[PDB]
Amino acid sequence: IPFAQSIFYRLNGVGITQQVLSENQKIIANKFNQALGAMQTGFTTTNL
Amino acid sequence: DLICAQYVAGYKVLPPLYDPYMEAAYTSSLLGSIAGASWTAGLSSFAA
Amino acid sequence: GFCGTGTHIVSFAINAPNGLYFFHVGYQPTSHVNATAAYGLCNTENPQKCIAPIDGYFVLNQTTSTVADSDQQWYYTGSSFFHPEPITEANSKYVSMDVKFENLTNRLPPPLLSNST
Amino acid sequence: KCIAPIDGYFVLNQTTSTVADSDQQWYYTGSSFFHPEPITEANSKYVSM
Ligand SMILES: *[C@@H]1O[C@H](CO)[C@@H](O[C@@H]2O[C@H](CO)[C@@H](O)[C@H](O)[C@H]2NC(C)=O)[C@H](O)[C@H]1NC(C)=O
Ligand SMILES: *[C@@H]1O[C@H](CO)[C@@H](O[C@@H]2O[C@H](CO)[C@@H](O)[C@H](O)[C@H]2NC(C)=O)[C@H](O)[C@H]1NC(C)=O
Ligand SMILES: *[C@@H]1O[C@H](CO)[C@@H](O[C@@H]2O[C@H](CO)[C@@H](O)[C@H](O)[C@H]2NC(C)=O)[C@H](O)[C@H]1NC(C)=O
Repeated sequence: IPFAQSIFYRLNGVGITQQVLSENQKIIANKFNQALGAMQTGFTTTNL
Repeated sequence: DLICAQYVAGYKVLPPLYDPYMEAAYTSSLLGSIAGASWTAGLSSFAA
Repeated sequence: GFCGTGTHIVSFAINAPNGLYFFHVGYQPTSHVNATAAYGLCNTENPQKCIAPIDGYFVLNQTTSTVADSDQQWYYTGSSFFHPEPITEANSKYVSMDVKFENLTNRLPPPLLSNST
Repeated sequence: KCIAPIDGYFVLNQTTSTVADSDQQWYYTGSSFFHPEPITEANSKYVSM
């Protein structure tokens, strides 16, 4: 099964129903995308 | 005698990081934790 | 606690000098709502049938301050996002009778109705 | 109404190259050994759409 479809099965497994996941595909994808863009600002001496 | 030997041998016993009032707050929060209901998946709801 | 903090969704691993470096993407809620829940629902017939949720809660759609016991309809919600939806047999088990369960007279879910035509 | 498998898959019994959408019957199989069998309520949940 593709990567995009197996992420939505991991969000359905923690308690988000299929009617929330279908109405908020783009918002969930945007929030996932701007968390991988923030990994490359965590290579500093404050990051333990 | 090994408490008063810090000042004749040349070592020091350092105080702990937290006082006994902080670790009495750690075990009081362990006694009354909510931990939402035990038929649900996830760790993000809190059922009192 | 194992794969980070919160509810674990996914993890990635990259190479680092002398080892591996993990990124644990988890789920973090940023607001909440205080919903009135129930342990379960039962009808008022003999023999009594009773239901319970599956990975979620039986809640009240708290909108106004006038709905009470003749319009107190119960909905189902997932445990990680508040969005009430109708109670069907896709999200409720049958259980043995408890005392903490609500006794319902009208507005029954379809699991609690007379299935015989 | 919608259903989903229980510890297995909803598969097609791939035998010929003529069965398509009027004879595409779906069977159930266990996840560790391929052996198609009919779909009853012993191997399927009801789910939301
Ligand atoms: C639960 O209550 C909410 C209101 O708080 C209902 O949401 C409304 O739905 C109608 C029709 O879809 C919309 O026109 C309104 O704008 C919605 N309200 C808000 C605040 O967004 C919801 O329908 C109720 N749930 C059920 C299952 O009846
Ligand atoms: C629903 O009705 C039943 C009646 O069968 C209630 O069960 C009684 O509960 C009281 C205390 O709440 C006990 O003293 C009785 O012994 C129970 N009766 C039986 C036959 O076990 C139940 O409490 C009601 N639920 C609610 C929420 O009112
Ligand atoms: C799925 O297809 C297979 C054929 O690939 C069917 O197996 C046949 O069953 C009949 C009757 O039991 C036998 O005479 C054949 O020899 C079988 N074929 C083979 C290749 O062994 C099987 O019955 C089908 N499954 C279902 C549920 O209809």
